[PDB]
Amino acid sequence: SFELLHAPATVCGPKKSTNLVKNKCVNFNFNGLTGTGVLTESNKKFLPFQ
Amino acid sequence: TLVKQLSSNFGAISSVLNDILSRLDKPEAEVQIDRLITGRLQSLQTYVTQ
Repeated sequence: SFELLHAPATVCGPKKSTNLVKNKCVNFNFNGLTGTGVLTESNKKFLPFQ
Repeated sequence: TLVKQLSSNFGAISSVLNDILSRLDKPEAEVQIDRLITGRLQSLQTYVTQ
């Protein structure tokens, strides 16, 4: 039984990570969160749990 | 309204096309995707008519 939640992954598949590119359009995957766009520093004050 | 409808999930397992495609195989995803296409097309037609 799996919980497909937005919460931090507790179980990950046997996958390898890459480095970040930034300031370029990229196809990204963050813990299963996927999409295409430009990654930049947000300078946003996220709470410690977000 | 037009934008919010994108997250409606019109009977599909998910409102996100990427999550359906990244989770189900072809013959299964096509069904879930078609549900979203019908709902989104109907939502867009409603917008244009108005």
